[PDB]
Amino acid sequence: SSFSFGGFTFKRTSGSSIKREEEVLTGNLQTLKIRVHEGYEEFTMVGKRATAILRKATRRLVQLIVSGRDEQSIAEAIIVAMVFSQEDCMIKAVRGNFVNLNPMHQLLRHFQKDAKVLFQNWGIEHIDNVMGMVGVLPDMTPSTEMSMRGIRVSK
Ligand SMILES: COP(=O)(OC)c1cnc(N[C@H]2[C@H]3CC[C@H](CC3)[C@@H]2C(=O)O)nc1-c1c[nH]c2ncc(F)cc12
Repeated sequence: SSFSFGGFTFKRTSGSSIKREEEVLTGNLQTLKIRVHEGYEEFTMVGKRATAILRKATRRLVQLIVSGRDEQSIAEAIIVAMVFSQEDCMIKAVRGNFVNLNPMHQLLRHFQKDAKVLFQNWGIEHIDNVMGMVGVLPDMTPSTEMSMRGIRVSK
C-alpha cells in the first residue's frame, strides 16, 4: 500500500487508478513508454525535510499542499510531485536533451538535476487565501497572491 519515489515515501490515502500504456514525446522529441494511471487519487508524501498531501487525476496534478524546512526541501517535494503527476507539461519540460533505467525515473533524475524549464513552464495562478497558505513562484520565492498552478505551501 506504500511505495517510494524520489526519496519520498508515498502512501495513497484515497482514490483508485487503473494502468494504461502510453507513448509520449518529451520536449526533445524522444519517445517514452510510460504507464499512465487513470483516476483521482490522494497521497501522503513523507520525507526527511518535507511532507505533502498530493491530489492528482489522470496526468493532472489537482493540488499539492506542501510543508518543508527550507527552500530546497520544498523544491525537492515539488519536483517529485510534478514528475509524479505525469503531466504533459512536465514531459515537455524536457528541453534542450535525451535521457539515457525507468522512463519515470529518467524524468525524475533529469528534473532533479534542474527544474528551471520544469517550473518555468508549469504555470502560475492567483491564490484566494481560502486555505491561509502561501504561494511559491517558479524561482521558489514566496508570494502572497501568486503560486505555481495547484501548489500551495503550508507550515
Ligand atoms: C497500487 O499501485 P498504485 O497505482 O497505487 C498505490 C502505484 C504503485 N506504485 C507506484 N510506483 C511507481 C511510482 C512512480 C514511478 C515509479 C516510482 C514510484 C513506480 C512505477 O511506476 O513503477 N505508483 C503507483 C501509482 C499510483 N498512481 C500513480 N500515478 C502516477 C504514477 F507515476 C504512479 C502511480
